[PDB]
Amino acid sequence: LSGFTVKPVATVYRRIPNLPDCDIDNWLNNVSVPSPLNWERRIFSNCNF
Amino acid sequence: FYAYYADVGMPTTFLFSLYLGTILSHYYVMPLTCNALEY
Ligand SMILES: *[C@@H]1O[C@H](CO)[C@@H](O[C@@H]2O[C@H](CO)[C@@H](O)[C@H](O)[C@H]2NC(C)=O)[C@H](O)[C@H]1NC(C)=O
Repeated sequence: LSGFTVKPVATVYRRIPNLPDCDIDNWLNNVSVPSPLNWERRIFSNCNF
Repeated sequence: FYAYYADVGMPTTFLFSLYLGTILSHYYVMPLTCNALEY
């Protein structure tokens, strides 16, 4: 007959607590608007969003 | 711009990264003035 798999009985979830936010909304909503000729790049890492 | 480094041993390890948005063209090793070296 066909096969079978052992059904899980729990769930493991691990994350890094007390981590600051990425505050991406403040970067997009800025008064200084760039130009397509001199566009910049900002890297978001080690934060929550 | 990626850059690896090693202090002990031949294999290297990641050190840092940097974004510039431009293409690097040339490089040069300046001489050392001393009285008392290979690269
Ligand atoms: C909008 O962009 C400007 C850049 O033009 C940001 O101003 C910089 O703010 C940081 C602090 O977060 C300073 O270290 C820089 O010196 C500032 N650059 C300047 C004054 O040219 C600004 O923070 C951004 N956000 C807002 C809400 O204006």
